[PDB]
Amino acid sequence: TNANDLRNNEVFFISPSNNTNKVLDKISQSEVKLWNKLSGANQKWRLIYDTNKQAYKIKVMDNTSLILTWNAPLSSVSVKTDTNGDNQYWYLLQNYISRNVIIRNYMNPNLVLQYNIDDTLMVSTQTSSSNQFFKFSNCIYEALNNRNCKLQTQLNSDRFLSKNLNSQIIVLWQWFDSSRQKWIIEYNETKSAYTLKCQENNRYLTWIQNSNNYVETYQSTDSLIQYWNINYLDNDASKYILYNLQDTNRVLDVYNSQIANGTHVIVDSYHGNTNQQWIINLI
Ligand SMILES: CC(=O)N[C@@H]1[C@@H](O)[C@@H](O)[C@@H](CO)O[C@H]1O
Repeated sequence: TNANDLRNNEVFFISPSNNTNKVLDKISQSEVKLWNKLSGANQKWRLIYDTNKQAYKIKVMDNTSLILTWNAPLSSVSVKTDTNGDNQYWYLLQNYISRNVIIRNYMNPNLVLQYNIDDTLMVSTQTSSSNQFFKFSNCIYEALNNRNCKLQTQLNSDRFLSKNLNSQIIVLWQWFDSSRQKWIIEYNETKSAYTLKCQENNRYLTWIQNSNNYVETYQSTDSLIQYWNINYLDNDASKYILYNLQDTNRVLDVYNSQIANGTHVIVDSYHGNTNQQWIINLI
């Protein structure tokens, strides 16, 4: 799959190459360690690419906004407040075939991240050894791919993404365990984004581009209007935003933040308010 590629603004588990069941874990306000995978937000990391530097910040997703930091001149690493220090940027360089990634410090590219036998991390000069190789797993792909899901608006604990009765228009409706409100989320390798298929009619969540900008269930198409970048909120891994591939500045949105059964769901410019936030759970 290409779902685990080192994309800007994607969120990952970062594992030692020798153990996919251990992940980089922010255990305290400053310390990181490899730990058994638990999928808490303190084990999730957002990549933020700096084009000028051709290097990334690696930000924990537990709400603290702290970033992976080499404690120069020492050999230790920590999470610290982002002060845009050169020691807070990392080159992420991938072996295309093995999928292993080297995490090399920007301030001193002689130094790479290394995991130790005792699960601690440090920086070190480069060897040929597996203790300096990491694998990246996209969190959302791991959790949601090929799963039957419900999508609740942040606006109301009992309002869900639902195909309307006797229409293709997609609306908010209270839960009644309907196949109209159940969506199979499937990653499409060609578009590098997701489709969401309504269980009731086997048609897909799709931006219908006219003055209304409603989403409807629509037949399978190659057009970008049917594909969605599902991401966590910038600093909250408990909520999602769905950006449409036809215009990635536009997102799945509840019309006028209304909560009434039948309220139109639309595609609208991103602003990040609660009517654009979705709680996705497995059925
Ligand atoms: C904060 C908020 O609700 N903004 C909504 C916007 O997201 C979109 O739904 C639009 C539809 O025309 O109406 C606005 O009031």
